[PDB]
Amino acid sequence: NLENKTYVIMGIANKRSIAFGVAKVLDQLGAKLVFTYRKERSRKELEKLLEQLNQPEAHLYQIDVQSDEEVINGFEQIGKDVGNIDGVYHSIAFANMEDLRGRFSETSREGFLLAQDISSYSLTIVAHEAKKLMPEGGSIVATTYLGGEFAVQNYNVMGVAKASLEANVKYLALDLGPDNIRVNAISAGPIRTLSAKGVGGFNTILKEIEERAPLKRNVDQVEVGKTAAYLLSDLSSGVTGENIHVDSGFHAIK
Amino acid sequence: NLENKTYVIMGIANKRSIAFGVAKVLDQLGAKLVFTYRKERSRKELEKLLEQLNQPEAHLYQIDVQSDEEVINGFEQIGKDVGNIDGVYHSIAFANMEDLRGRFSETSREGFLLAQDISSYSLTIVAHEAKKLMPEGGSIVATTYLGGEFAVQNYNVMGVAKASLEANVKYLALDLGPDNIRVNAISAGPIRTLSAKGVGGFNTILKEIEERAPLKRNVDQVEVGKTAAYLLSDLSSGVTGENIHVDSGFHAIK
Amino acid sequence: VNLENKTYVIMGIANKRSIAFGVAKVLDQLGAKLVFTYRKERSRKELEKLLEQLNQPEAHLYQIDVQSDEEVINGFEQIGKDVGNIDGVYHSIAFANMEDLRGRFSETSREGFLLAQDISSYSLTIVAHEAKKLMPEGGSIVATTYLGGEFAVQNYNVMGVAKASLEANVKYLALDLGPDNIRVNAISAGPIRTLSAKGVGGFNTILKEIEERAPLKRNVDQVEVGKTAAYLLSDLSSGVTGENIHVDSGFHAIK
Amino acid sequence: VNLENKTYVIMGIANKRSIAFGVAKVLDQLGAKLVFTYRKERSRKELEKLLEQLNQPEAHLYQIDVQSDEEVINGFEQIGKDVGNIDGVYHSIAFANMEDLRGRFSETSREGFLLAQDISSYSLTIVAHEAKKLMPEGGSIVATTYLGGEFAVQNYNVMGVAKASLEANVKYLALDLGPDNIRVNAISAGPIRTLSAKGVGGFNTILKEIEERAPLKRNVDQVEVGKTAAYLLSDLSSGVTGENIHVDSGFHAIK
Ligand SMILES: NC(=O)c1ccc[n+]([C@@H]2O[C@H](COP(=O)([O-])OP(=O)(O)OC[C@H]3O[C@@H](n4cnc5c(N)ncnc54)[C@H](OP(=O)(O)O)[C@@H]3O)[C@@H](O)[C@H]2O)c1
Ligand SMILES: NC(=O)c1ccc[n+]([C@@H]2O[C@H](COP(=O)([O-])OP(=O)(O)OC[C@H]3O[C@@H](n4cnc5c(N)ncnc54)[C@H](OP(=O)(O)O)[C@@H]3O)[C@@H](O)[C@H]2O)c1
Ligand SMILES: NC(=O)c1ccc[n+]([C@@H]2O[C@H](COP(=O)([O-])OP(=O)(O)OC[C@H]3O[C@@H](n4cnc5c(N)ncnc54)[C@H](OP(=O)(O)O)[C@@H]3O)[C@@H](O)[C@H]2O)c1
Ligand SMILES: NC(=O)c1ccc[n+]([C@@H]2O[C@H](COP(=O)([O-])OP(=O)(O)OC[C@H]3O[C@@H](n4cnc5c(N)ncnc54)[C@H](OP(=O)(O)O)[C@@H]3O)[C@@H](O)[C@H]2O)c1
Ligand SMILES: CCCc1ccc(Oc2ccccc2)c(O)c1
Ligand SMILES: CCCc1ccc(Oc2ccccc2)c(O)c1
Ligand SMILES: CCCc1ccc(Oc2ccccc2)c(O)c1
Ligand SMILES: CCCc1ccc(Oc2ccccc2)c(O)c1
Ligand SMILES: N[C@@H](CCC(=O)O)C(=O)O
Ligand SMILES: N[C@@H](CCC(=O)O)C(=O)O
Ligand SMILES: N[C@@H](CCC(=O)O)C(=O)O
Repeated sequence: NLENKTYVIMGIANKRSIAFGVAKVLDQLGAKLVFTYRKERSRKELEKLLEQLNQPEAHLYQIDVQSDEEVINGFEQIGKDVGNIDGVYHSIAFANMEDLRGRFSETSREGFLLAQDISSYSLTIVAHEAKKLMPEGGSIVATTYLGGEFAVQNYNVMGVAKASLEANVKYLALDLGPDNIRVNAISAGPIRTLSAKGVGGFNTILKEIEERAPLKRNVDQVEVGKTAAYLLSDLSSGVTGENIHVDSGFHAIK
Repeated sequence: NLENKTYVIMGIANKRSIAFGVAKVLDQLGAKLVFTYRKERSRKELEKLLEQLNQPEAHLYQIDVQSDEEVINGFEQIGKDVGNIDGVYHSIAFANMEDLRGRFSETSREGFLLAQDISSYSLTIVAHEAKKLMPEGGSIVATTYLGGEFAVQNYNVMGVAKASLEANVKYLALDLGPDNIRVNAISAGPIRTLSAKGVGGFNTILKEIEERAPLKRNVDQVEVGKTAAYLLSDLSSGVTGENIHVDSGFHAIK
Repeated sequence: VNLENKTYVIMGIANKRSIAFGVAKVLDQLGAKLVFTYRKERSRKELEKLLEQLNQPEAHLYQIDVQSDEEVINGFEQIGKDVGNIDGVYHSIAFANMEDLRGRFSETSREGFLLAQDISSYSLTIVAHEAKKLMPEGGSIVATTYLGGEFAVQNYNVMGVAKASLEANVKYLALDLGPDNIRVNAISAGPIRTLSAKGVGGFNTILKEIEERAPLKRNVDQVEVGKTAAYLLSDLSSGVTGENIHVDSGFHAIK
Repeated sequence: VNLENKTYVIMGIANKRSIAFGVAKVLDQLGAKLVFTYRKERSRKELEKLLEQLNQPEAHLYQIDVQSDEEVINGFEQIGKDVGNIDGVYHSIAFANMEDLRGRFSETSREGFLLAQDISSYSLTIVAHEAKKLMPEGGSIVATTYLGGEFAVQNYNVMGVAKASLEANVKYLALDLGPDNIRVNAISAGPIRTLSAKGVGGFNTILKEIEERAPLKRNVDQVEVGKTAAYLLSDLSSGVTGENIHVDSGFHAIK
């Protein structure tokens, strides 16, 4: 039960967004929710998706995580508007189609560094700024994918960016640990989202989960959200630097 | 919230048992609990310990996991007295005192095989039998330790038994996934229990966690119980074959 | 990599297709003295005939059933008296009943489960205790594992747990024997057509999946395992211990 | 092994203490032709003096700052023009500011963080792409990593996240290049006193912990890394790819 908890959720773009799954779960358990977005188009969808939630107040903030000024000023606004928070759900990644849909060995330097900037660095800076709003401690969760642990066809530059993110989670847990701030990841199975449309062969992946994973079915955004809720609450006290695979057991087999 | 849920908890010996930490957390959450024990002293103990719980009635069953018949018959009786269950928490392990200090290379065939029997195989047989009481699906959770993953000083034969258990967990996940039975492990931090006294240089471990793990403190039984609640509930619906470390982040550092 | 003046004990040759015969060809080709242990008389007979492919000037053959403390204890004792001190051991032994290597892992029997732990993991612990006695200046022990010890692989069932056990055995043996300068390591071989492979349900489609999916897009062979064994048993791998090296065309690295 | 008639590229020798020089001593001792790349004018000076310890009939030296695409592309193209096709590349290159390295990891600047990814990870990707044109019939690429890419190690900070990146880079490069028969691997070295070690806070206390705790109860050296590189770079390790071999006295295996 999360009444009188406030969580910031970053990276809802639409109703299929994994972080909207997180939102519905957290809202149902009584949280106050603050949302951040990048595109105009995404603020519009958030305003519409808010009608399905129980939030009596719309707390929306533009934060493009490529800009230090925007993350710093964003979290500062959030602190002035709603006070201290209890956690952040990070659901942000990006890479070019142009590098994604090409050999990994042909990835461009700007492509590679772009994906690292948005998909991994962004957590470090978010954590630094959110830490300011968690003087009593709290919890930070980022969304990763199995392709950060193993080479997966076509995930390419994004696999390297998730490996980097997963380590970022471990170094931040060590660092922020003494401040009672836990940092973890959920390694989500494949889910039809907007971003999923730029992974070559996504449908083939989806079906192979169905055929092969222990549970013989894919997961959805709400199941990510239910585990998010575990990690962001005191239930997962004593759990930090961890990666939870929410993926039908797929990670455990070969 | 676990009202209208029934769980079998194996391996309470005394107030300090990790499984009592589980009992307290589930009991708080409104579950019906069934207990299994090995020796009669754990029974009296247990009868006195359920005075703390809000369990309206004592459901206790002697099961030695070394006996197929005791596992088979015991779960059969559980079904008869209580009907279908929702999950099993496994908190059971044994090695001989001498095999837990000095030199692993000197471990006896009998001691090695004994620790495998009780600490790993017992989970295979329990799963098979408990599955009968879970036609709609359910959740099995076993307790492991970081030594199944890295060679830890002194843990010796138990670390090879844990490594066995952790793969047991993965093979049961794959097998019982199509029946909607999830199987996971909690890798608990060091905790002062009755079995913990059998381990050479326990105290030193305890202190090194406080010094070196991200949270700079030890975990307790209730922290394991809280994550047990997650694994045993629908909150963890898409998670199977997983191992969650409830250990202050210690697994994540070196 | 020259191993003249070196002596190795190779445990678990049953025929020409055995992984250990790959090792033997490689170590022999490199000048090592080789000493062979076997279980069934038929394996010995197969050793006697396969030795005439090697440039070993004599046959050192010892019957060791790793289920028996006496036979391991006495076989190594005897090996030491015949050839002297050794440089290392290559362990290539495992066993499970067929009745437990298909269908449902949740149906494994206790005796089937403990049998596979005994032969396939414990044997390494007692072999290393006895072999230490012949390596007063240090040495190298290498065991043979498979991916299925790390991940649940269809049909490998009771063996995957035995291998998970083995891989942890290697780690604990590494820790405990390091101060004595004995390295302990594991080679994780990809699927190879052997006599024990015949017991693993689905083996053909596992061979074929490696071919289609593994980075090198081909299967590996016993000599490849041998070349990595040569590295692991020799001073080329000083500093390396408690390690698991995958000789599997890269399959472990992909999902 | 034996590496006569083979040609390797070694990137990242600054002085006699560099890991890459250990690699070079071993490969040179084994008969390989060696070609050397460097960034600072000082590193070329050191290389010219270190070449005297080696049996290289010719100095083949090339300035390549891996921050510049044109330098990597041009350098490797000149290498192909001077020495022909090559058999592999040893990559021993990393960098992070002291200023990000010695603050809380959560205080890492964006600039610092991306610099470290560029130099320490991305560089492998473009090296491999350029190196591949000189490997029409296959070859081997080895990069250098540290346990701190697998676990959070105190003070290693921004370099751990860049090693985690480098290690994924290896697997992805492994899968992509497998079918060209180029293998890609990492050596996870234990702590060795070198010029770069001086930027990692707490370094001596880390050395000491290895001594007191690593199974072999001792630290390793540059030459041990190079013996494992010779293995990875030779046909000894055919079948082996996307692998991370720890040359660290067994410390990765313990808690
Ligand atoms: N779908 C899957 O199968 C899968 C599996 C495992 C992990 N994940 C991870 O889950 C997370 C969420 O992705 P998703 O699948 O839910 O796709 P999504 O709905 O497309 O969400 C991705 C989000 O990233 C935000 N974003 C990208 N660049 C940003 C920037 N520079 N500044 C601020 N926000 C930025 C986008 O915002 P704008 O649209 O406003 O630009 C968008 O809301 C990602 O980290 C993804 O890698 C996805
Ligand atoms: N304490 C820790 O730091 C720690 C950390 C990580 C993991 N663990 C794991 O947590 C689990 C519980 O141990 P604990 O620390 O809570 O100590 P504990 O209270 O002493 O519990 C061990 C339990 O195992 C039971 N048991 C042993 N052999 C049995 C058999 N043949 N049949 C039925 N039950 C048997 C014992 O029952 P009887 O006394 O009735 O024989 C006892 O109740 C174990 O699996 C252990 O490996 C402990
Ligand atoms: N082929 C593969 O794809 C594969 C892959 C990875 C790992 N491995 C591993 O490689 C090793 C060798 O197996 P393999 O594939 O080479 O097939 P193999 O030729 O059948 O070798 C198996 C050996 O184990 C021996 N053995 C069984 N129980 C024994 C006992 N109690 N005492 C002494 N020896 C015993 C057998 O001896 P007897 O015939 O005399 O009984 C036989 O020589 C095993 O550890 C296996 O698990 C195999
Ligand atoms: N020493 C250890 O304890 C340790 C442990 C594990 C892994 N490693 C790794 O081993 C590798 C070698 O480092 P080391 O310890 O040998 O220290 P080192 O002697 O200082 O070597 C580092 C090398 O990196 C090169 N380099 C840095 N930036 C470059 C760039 N932008 N373009 C081209 N070259 C560049 C340096 O060249 P210039 O001097 O010309 O600038 C130098 O030759 C690194 O990848 C390091 O992460 C070291
Ligand atoms: C099979 C891939 C599963 C997956 C789907 C969508 C994912 O989201 C992305 C992908 C690329 C760029 C930005 C976000 C993802 O990370 C992982
Ligand atoms: C320091 C090891 C932490 C730990 C404490 C108690 C543990 O429980 C045991 C130990 C030995 C035999 C049977 C059960 C354990 O597995 C692990
Ligand atoms: C795909 C399976 C690869 C493999 C083949 C043979 C193997 O050897 C066995 C198998 C079962 C029992 C005893 C020894 C193996 O371990 C692994
Ligand atoms: C304990 C640290 C071991 C180690 C020492 C030196 C290392 O090389 C570096 C470190 C930081 C920046 C640039 C190169 C290293 O990667 C790892
Ligand atoms: N392959 C993608 C879409 C088209 C493509 O890139 O091949 C998919 O099926 O998900
Ligand atoms: N094709 C496999 C599956 C049959 C089985 O073993 O049950 C085999 O013949 O080994
Ligand atoms: N002691 C450090 C330098 C100073 C620090 O620890 O911050 C070293 O070994 O490089």
